Amino acid sequence: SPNDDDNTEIIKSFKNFILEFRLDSQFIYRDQLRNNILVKNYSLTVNMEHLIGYNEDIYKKLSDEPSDIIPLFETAITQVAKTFQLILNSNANQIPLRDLDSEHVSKIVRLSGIIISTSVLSSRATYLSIMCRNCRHTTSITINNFNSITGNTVSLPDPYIIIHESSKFIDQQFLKLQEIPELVPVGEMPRNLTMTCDRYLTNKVIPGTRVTIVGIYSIYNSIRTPYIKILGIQTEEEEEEFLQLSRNPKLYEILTNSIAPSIFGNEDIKKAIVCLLMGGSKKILPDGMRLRGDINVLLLGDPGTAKSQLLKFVEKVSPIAVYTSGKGSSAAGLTASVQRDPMTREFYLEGGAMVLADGGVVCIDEFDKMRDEDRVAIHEAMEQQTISIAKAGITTVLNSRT
Amino acid sequence: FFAPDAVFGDRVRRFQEFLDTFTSYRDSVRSIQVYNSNNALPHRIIISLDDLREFDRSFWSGILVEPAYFIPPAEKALTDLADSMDDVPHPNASAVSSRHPWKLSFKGSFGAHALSPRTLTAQHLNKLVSVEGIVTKTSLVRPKLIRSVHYAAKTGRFHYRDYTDATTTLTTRIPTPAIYPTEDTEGNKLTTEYGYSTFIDHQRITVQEMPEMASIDVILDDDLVDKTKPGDRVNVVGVFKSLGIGFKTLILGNTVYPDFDIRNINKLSKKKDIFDILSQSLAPSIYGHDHIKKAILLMLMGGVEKNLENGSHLRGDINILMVGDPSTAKSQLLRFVLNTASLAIAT
Amino acid sequence: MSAALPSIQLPVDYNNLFNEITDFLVAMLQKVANRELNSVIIDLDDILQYQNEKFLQGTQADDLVSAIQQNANHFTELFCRAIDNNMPLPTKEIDYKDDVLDVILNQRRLRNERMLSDRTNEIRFPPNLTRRYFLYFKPLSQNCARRYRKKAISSKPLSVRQIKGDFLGQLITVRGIITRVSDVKPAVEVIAYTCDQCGYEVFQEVNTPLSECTSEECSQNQTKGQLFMSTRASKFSAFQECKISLNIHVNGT
Repeated sequence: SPNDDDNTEIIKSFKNFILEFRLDSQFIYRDQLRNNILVKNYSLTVNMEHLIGYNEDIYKKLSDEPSDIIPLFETAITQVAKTFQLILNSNANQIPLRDLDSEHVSKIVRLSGIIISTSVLSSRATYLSIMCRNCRHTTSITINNFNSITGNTVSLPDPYIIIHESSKFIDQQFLKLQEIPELVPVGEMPRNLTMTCDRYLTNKVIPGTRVTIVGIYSIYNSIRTPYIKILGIQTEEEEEEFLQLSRNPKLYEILTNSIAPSIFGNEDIKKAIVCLLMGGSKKILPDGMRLRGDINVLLLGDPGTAKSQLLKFVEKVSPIAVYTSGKGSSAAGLTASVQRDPMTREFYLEGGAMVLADGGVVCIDEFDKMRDEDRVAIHEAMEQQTISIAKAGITTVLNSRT
Repeated sequence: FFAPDAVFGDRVRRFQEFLDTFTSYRDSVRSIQVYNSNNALPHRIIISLDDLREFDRSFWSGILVEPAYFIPPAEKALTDLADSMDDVPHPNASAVSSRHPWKLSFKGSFGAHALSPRTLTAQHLNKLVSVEGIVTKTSLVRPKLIRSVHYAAKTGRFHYRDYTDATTTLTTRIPTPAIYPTEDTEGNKLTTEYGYSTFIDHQRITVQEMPEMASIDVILDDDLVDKTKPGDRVNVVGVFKSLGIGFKTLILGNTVYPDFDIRNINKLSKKKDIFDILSQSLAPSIYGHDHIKKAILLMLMGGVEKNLENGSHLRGDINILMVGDPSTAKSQLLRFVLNTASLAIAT
Repeated sequence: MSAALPSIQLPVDYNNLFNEITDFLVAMLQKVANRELNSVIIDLDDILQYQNEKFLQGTQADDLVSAIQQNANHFTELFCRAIDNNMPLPTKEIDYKDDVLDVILNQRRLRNERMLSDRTNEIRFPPNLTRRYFLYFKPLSQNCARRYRKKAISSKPLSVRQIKGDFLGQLITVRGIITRVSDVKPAVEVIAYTCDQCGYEVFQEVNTPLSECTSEECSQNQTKGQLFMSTRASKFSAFQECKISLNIHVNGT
């Protein structure tokens, strides 16, 4: 068996890599492993850029077939401290969600988006023990299915009963990542993707925060639905240009006329857009109170003064902005919705207009022709900046600082 | 029967010595059997965790790591001690009262075990943890069959059948089907007797995390049913038994837990200005409105619930209605009453 | 099958308790054979008065009041067996026109007796099918319950929430409002399968239909005949569902 001799050189290469990598006469990988013992956190954040400068053959084998190199990395970390979780951090180019073809299957890919919702905690079987019904033969089966979500063909040699007492289980949580709306073209709907967490990766993100997730793109049978297993959740010339522009006392007049150049006049209306896009200061009180730092500007007047043209200009200028209407957005559009999955029979949450655009400007059109049931959810998000929904036994509070 | 091992037999003798060294636990057994026999109280003893820790440090760690092999030895030692304490033999009453097992419970400091339903990781699987929360939904009370008693009309013999389920004992037993044996081994028709059979109530409740700190299912059996209401803060202590990513996160809870200050009150009441001092101390940030703050004081104290002899009761609460301009010591004033009173619901 | 099979020596001996039922029953029994009353309501007040007469004579009798209150389901089969064993002869003349259901049962009994007599000379029925009466148990009144100081729970009108786990199979009293009254649906008890080859009636009690005949004529000839369910040969009883929530099943008259 040639695979048995090749696996020994891979484990031995990862053991010597931690005891030899140094930066500025300081051992970062060695001090991070020793400090995690007193804290009791079986985790190790290993940067992907550190493996390139050490050995090119190691980084090449990891990006090719990560389903076999990652399980071997966990065995090398435990041998040094004597299961530890491997956290990979990449700082290369960010691959968008729309550029995921069939060439990235079983490969380490880097994504960047906002978490839609978060499911509950699920137990994953790792070390199962079966017992016969006649001779009562107890045998332990080590489940090494790293690229698997559910119990895809459980190995059962079936008069065997799985023992739930002497079996080890790990945590697992499902996530939904959406692409950045800044890269989504016009006239298209942004898609989503289901991710999976493990061990300390569960209950770490917040449904409504843009984070960077580096995982492995793979597929599984449910035509197959793709999935990505989460592994680790994370110029000087441009800075001088922004500092010199702020020193100009005429900056308040330049940015005023630059926003929406089609509308002529109305200097008092265009001046409020600059203060709205900047916003105040989100101050947090030590007692446990939060002050509103967002500015809400209401427009009113006779139609024909380019009302819809001004709202479309703010969406194209602000980085995070979602355009919505009045009657076109109901309770499931403006706020979060509670949908049921017809395959797993589970109630999953879904982001709305004021949920996916956290930290930006939400442009609403035709605010006078709105309904009464949709006016209660808006008033709650304009004062406390939170959305409290208690339906179907799900009591979750989402931040809406729009 | 099952052959006891060397570790199972040693835990029975060690558990009996713990109840003999502490006279507070032995006296509680006689205080229940005597009161129950003179009247005709559950068969559970609240054993403090501080007493078992000082007795033996090896047994204190086993009850929080692997309680599946420490509760059957603990329940058997209590049942054997209660049978020898009853010095009154009953001739016509030694088959009904001598058939129910004696359970146990724990109470005290748990250390790192008192977690939260959200932070309930998989590292504490099959461990005795104390999870707290608010009950949201409660199921109906349904009886569960544990031991059936049969009788044959051709031979005149009584046959028993113990049904082992996943929610009965902590150990992994054989899941026997719920099929009543109609025929015997000799071809005789058996008759199921429901009068001599043993039954136990079953109820599954849902525990959710409190919103002030930020869902799991807890199975309550025996006398633990009809005790948790949807909307109460309880602290159910049990073992995280993962039955069934198809694995139900169930918890087999064993118990549910729902002069200096007096002298300072009478001293301040002697002054004749206690009505204006306590009124201005309710909302110090709200300037003025001395007449409105005096009404909230009498409202929180309440009146006197007058009850007549015929049954016509009278109210005693004081209803206050504020009508004025928006944001005029009204929106912020209502938030102070929710944090001052011991029971208030913001609607 | 030799690890958890205990022999609980229960003090309720069913062999000696059956003799006390026959002595207590020996007016209402004559009306059953005359096809005039199909409801034998056994009142518990008569059993309490019968125990007082036997206690003064010096006979150690078992507690019949506490035995029924603990398990009344087994008393339905023991009380009906003593009635059939001590059923007197009908005084009124049985005609061939009244009750056509009994004419078929009388003709089938005489036909089965002639077949057994002819089969014996050549070589040389379930009890629930003949029970046409519905036995009932009337609870004790408030006057007789005051003198009896031995578990007076069956005479007190309990509620639905007071029913715990120890009241299973006990004769209790539920007081409430009957809601959602269903219709009268006939419920079968003994299903008789009439074969086509041999022509035997295979009775099966209901507490899966039989397709293969279990007679000796179909097994010796290696010809398994198809068993046909006869609706006229099967005894059907009344069944009604009621909700007081708690489901209440009414059976009989």
